[PDB]
Amino acid sequence: ETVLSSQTCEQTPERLFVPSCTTEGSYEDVQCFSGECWCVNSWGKELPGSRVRGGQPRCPTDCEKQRARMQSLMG
Amino acid sequence: ETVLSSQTCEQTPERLFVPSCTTEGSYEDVQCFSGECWCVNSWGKELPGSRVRGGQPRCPTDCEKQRARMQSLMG
Repeated sequence: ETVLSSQTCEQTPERLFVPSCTTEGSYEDVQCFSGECWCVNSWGKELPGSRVRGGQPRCPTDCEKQRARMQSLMG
Repeated sequence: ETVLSSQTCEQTPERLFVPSCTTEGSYEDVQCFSGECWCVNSWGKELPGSRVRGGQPRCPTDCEKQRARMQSLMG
C-alpha cells in the first residue's frame, strides 16, 4: 500500500511555500510563491505548463482538459 | 558596421525592467526583476547560469572566470 502511495510523492517543496486555500479548506485554484503562480487541481499537484511568470494564470476550463486528454490519447 | 553591431543585440527585455546602476552610472553587479536576480558584466549581458531563484547571487571572482575560460578552451 505504501509503495502504491509513493507513486505520487514527487514533492520536494520549498520550506516556506504556504498553500492558500478556501474557507471550507479546499485548495485554491491558483497557488503562488516567489513571484510565480500556477494552477493546481483538487489534489496538490500543479498542472504541467500552467506556470506563468507574471501572475494570475487562467486555470484551464473543460475544453482545454478535453483537448489535452484527446491529444495525449491520440499520441 | 551595423551588422557587426547586431551580433550582440540578443535582447528582448521586459518593458518595465529598470536597470539599477551606480552613482557614477556603471552597472550594478546584480540586476533583479520579478523575484529573480543575476550577475552582469560592465556591459549589459547577464552571465550565463548566474540567475538564482532567491536573490543576491555572489558574482564570480577571478578564479571562477579563469576556470570557466580554461574549461571552455579545453573543450
